[PDB]
Amino acid sequence: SMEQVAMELRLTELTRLLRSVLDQLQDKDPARIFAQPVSLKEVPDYLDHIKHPMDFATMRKRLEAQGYKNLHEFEEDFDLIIDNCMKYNARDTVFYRAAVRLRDQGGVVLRQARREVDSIG
Repeated sequence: SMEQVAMELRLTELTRLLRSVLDQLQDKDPARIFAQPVSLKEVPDYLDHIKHPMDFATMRKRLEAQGYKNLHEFEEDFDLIIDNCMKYNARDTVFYRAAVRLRDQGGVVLRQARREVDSIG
């Protein structure tokens, strides 16, 4: 149908905007602490601690499958990255500190993306 096409073009355009958002958020992690999943070879007990792991590579796979239907879903996954880290790692660690800086800096980027999504429909 013409409606299913128009909806697909809306999803494609959301995917384009989310791809730019993801690139901007990932620049706020220059150390690449959040780039890939926590290794279960190197942290074999991780899943006993963290029930829903997340990382930027896993978000990028979901994105390119047009697996995010709205910004809320995408923010959910970003928030898991931060929140998982802040639970697993102690406050006095490079990991925790990197998450706090990512959260703080990403907030700005996400604030305007929410406006661009509401604005462009």
